[PDB]
Amino acid sequence: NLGSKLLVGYWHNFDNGTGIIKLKDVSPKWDVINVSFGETGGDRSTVEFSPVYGTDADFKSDISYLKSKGKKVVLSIGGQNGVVLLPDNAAKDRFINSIQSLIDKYGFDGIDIDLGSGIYLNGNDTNFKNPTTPQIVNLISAIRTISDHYGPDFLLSMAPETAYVQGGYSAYGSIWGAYLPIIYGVKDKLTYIHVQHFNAGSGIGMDGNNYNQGTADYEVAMADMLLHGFPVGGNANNIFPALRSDQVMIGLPAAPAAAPSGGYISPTEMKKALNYIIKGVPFGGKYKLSNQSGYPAFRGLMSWSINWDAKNNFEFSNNYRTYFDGL
Ligand SMILES: CC(=O)N[C@@H]1[C@@H](O)[C@H](O[C@@H]2O[C@H](CO)[C@@H](O[C@@H]3O[C@H](CO)[C@@H](O[C@@H]4O[C@H](CO)[C@@H](O)[C@H](O)[C@H]4NC(C)=O)[C@H](O)[C@H]3NC(C)=O)[C@H](O)[C@H]2NC(C)=O)[C@@H](CO)O[C@H]1O
Repeated sequence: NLGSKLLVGYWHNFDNGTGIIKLKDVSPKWDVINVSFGETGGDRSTVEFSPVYGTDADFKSDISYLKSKGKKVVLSIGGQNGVVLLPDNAAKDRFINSIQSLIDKYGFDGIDIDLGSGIYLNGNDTNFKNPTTPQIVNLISAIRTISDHYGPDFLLSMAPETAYVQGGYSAYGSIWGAYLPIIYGVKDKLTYIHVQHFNAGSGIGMDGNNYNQGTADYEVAMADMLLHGFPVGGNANNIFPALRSDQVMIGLPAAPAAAPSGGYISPTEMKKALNYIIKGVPFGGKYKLSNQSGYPAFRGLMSWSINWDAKNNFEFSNNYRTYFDGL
């Protein structure tokens, strides 16, 4: 079903100046389309979604079309202007029910967790294998419940910011490391994770060195932490285990403007990072990969976004599709 080298692209269910792309006009180079976004109202727990164009039937039909072409269409929950709060079981149930309703209604292939607020590790929540914070416990539970409610081809992805994942190397509390229990809690159902390697400033690798976003070294350092695992919160006895290589992707801006706070990397530089991550071929960078000979099963690239890509001469899709096809 799903290929071993993927391009996952976010699709704007809204017009932010880059315009609307009808689903059938989405470049075939994208293997997975993350429809953005499912959003909540007053109760911050019931997720709603209405297509930006066409009737509900029309939209479902376009999705069915994409699916017939081998593409996956995923519902992304978030993001910048999305918020899900599950303080208790009642909220969790509204969340589960609303999501399942949407999946059925439109025929989504799965869900993408793209929540960048309302997620914190409470005081005393110190063990990523056994979280205690309601938001986190309930999210894990809801995700597992939803996943179990659908067949083997259900797709589960997530796009946390680096502080929530790799940031766990520095601290475990508040937002720092906060997605680690989520990842660990659903690892057996996780298709892949694509951390947002952008609007991130700098990041500390497993070598204790600081790297700047938008550089080949940074891309390798951040991905390697998921490919290899790493000690959490300065505790050598608290190691976050490696994910399967096929569960690891990297999230990138399709264009400089797609990440106004920085993060964009030129395909030329990114290919150096990819060749190092995948084939173990160095490029003279400062960061030394955990595995000398690479992680060939590395899953691919995610991008914000399909709409930005189309506005930027299809630079992202053309460059990386050709790269991965060439493997
Ligand atoms: C806790 C936390 O959120 N961390 C800080 C961020 O808040 C802060 O700014 C936010 O950065 C994130 C990316 O890390 C960003 O969300 C992602 O980035 C793109 C833009 O680069 C977002 O695209 C926007 O989506 C909304 C709809 O949700 C559109 O209305 C808007 O037009 C889009 N903008 C553009 C340029 O296209 C995406 O939502 C999301 N990317 C993905 C893959 O989902 C937030 O937008 C940022 N929020 C703010 C405050 O602007 C970050 C940098 O300041 O620093 C973190 O520490």
